[PDB]
Amino acid sequence: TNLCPFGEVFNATRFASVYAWNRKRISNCVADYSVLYNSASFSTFKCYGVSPTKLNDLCFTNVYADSFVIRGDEVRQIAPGQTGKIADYNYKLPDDFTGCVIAWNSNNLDSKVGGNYNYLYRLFRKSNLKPFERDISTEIYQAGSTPCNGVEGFNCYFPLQSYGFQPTNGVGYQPYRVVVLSFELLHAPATVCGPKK
Amino acid sequence: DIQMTQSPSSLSASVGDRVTITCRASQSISSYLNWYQQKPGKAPKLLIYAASSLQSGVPSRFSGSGSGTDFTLTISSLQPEDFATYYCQQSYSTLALTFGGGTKVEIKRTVAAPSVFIFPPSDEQLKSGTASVVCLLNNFYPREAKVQWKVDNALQSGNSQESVTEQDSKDSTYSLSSTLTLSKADYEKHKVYACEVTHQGLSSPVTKSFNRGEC
Amino acid sequence: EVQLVESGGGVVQPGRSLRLSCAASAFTFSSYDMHWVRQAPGKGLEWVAVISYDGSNKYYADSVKGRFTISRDNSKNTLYLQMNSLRAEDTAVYYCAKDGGKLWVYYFDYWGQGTLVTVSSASTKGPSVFPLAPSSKSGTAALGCLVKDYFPEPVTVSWNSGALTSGVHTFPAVLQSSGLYSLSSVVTVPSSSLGTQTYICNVNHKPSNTKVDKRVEPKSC
Ligand SMILES: *[C@@H]1O[C@H](CO)[C@@H](O)[C@H](O)[C@H]1NC(C)=O
Repeated sequence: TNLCPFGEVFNATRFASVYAWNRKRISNCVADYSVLYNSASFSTFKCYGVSPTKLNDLCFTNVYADSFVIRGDEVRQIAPGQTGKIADYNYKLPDDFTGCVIAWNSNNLDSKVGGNYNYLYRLFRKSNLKPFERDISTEIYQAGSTPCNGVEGFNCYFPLQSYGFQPTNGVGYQPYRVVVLSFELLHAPATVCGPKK
Repeated sequence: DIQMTQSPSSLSASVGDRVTITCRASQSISSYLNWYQQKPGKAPKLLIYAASSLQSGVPSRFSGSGSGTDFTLTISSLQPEDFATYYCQQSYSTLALTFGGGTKVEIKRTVAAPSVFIFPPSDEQLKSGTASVVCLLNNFYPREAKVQWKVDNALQSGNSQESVTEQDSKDSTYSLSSTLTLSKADYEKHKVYACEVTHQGLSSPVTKSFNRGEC
Repeated sequence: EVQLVESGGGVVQPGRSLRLSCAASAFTFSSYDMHWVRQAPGKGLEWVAVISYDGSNKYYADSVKGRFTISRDNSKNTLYLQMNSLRAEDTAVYYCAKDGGKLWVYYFDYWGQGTLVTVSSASTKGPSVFPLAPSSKSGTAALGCLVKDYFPEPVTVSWNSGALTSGVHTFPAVLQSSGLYSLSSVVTVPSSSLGTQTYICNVNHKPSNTKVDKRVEPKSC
């Protein structure tokens, strides 16, 4: 009776930054994947560990819809085994990831004439993120021998940095909105099923 | 993107030998690797799917193995109808399927010394405008054989292009023709035309040459 | 017993369009995901596209996305591949393939024999056959014919109207930079029988309707 809330995940009025990527938990609903099928507006769309065609007829225990915003050059980092600022310090996928990744150009939405600086990433971190880790700590990154007593300055840098999203940026630096649909099947009842009941 | 390194690039093995081919992935694939056969000219054919599951109708001598990145195909006892190029194919990245480089299995046999002949451009070709110096490596084994053009003791590269037959049905030997293409004006500007050949069955590099317009 | 029959391949200029069609038989076609896979001349295999069993889903490789189009008609049991804006990289033999579906992921169960698709901006040209004359070696000698500058494939080559069979090697052609092809064909003979036995190669290019017989005799000086 109840469809899975895939609309409020994509057609949401506004997404979050990459370091605070926002997670929606999908359980107890019939999964209508056709919103992926008909919508050809998708620039990037790749599924790992599972086929998209053989998906609408397979029951899973839980689905996890992560959503955030990055730039074009960084989109290829949203995948297992990848490295980079986004993959290492913002959003890391496990090597045995089984799901799909979707991304589309949102330059019309997430760009202001003066540069929309609301979206952020983490530029520094003492170690790489574990898979599906969401670090949002604003601890001053220590870069030098002198310890940082919560103060900025010489080798004391603020860990977060802002994107410079302008309408006139090249397609490489334009804002893309990204959604990662991860899937989990455990020794437990499958609450999410395609139309094949 | 995911690339697939298959090694060795080419191997030599006789009938009955335990053949093994390695396929390595740029990053982890759980077990979604596939092994395909392809005779020269014929279409490919499924042998193994998902690491080590034998396809229906495939001989039991074939068998896969491995998990993670380093996978292995194994023929317990090689058979004559199995000499063909074998590909490996990852599937984990579903919407970006990529294959391996391949491993041709050539029939192992005794080393054969090539017969290296050189052919100057015919007078009929010279009046047209172009000029093609042909160098023939005939009946040799294995595939690996270096062909090096020299023009007035000057090493040439990029002027020519080779062509190799499949392992011959009669004696299991290969053959090669380098076609050194160049214009008329570039032909009379030089005198010596040589074809240096290096091969495993040669105790020393063999050179066959000729001077322009002397016979 | 599973059969797939490709068709529609042929020579085509850049930027043009071409329609490929795979005819399936001896399985439930409308219940298996279908695959197109190409292989450039001499290069390795390359996955092209996928369509679902119902035809609702359509997926493409990054090299052909937004430029090819996969489709299927389940009543006719056929798989279509429309190729718009063909480039030189598309020159390859294309295969249709059944998924098998025994996994959550795509694999290739059965392969069709494929159809050739050549993209080239050159008109059909008659071959130019040239002799390859020997001399005094000192062993045995050899001689051949150079089938240079022609298009498209193939050209059939024989020696003494088919009488000369053993010791012959006709090599695969090579697409030289002019867009035309070059081919070498040779035969080895004992050094003695060069004056008595006459040698003539027979070249036939059906796409251009050009039959040529070329005498081959040793260099004189
Ligand atoms: C989201 O919006 C698009 C049009 O912008 C619409 O086609 C789609 O159906 C919407 N999502 C859902 C789940 O209906």
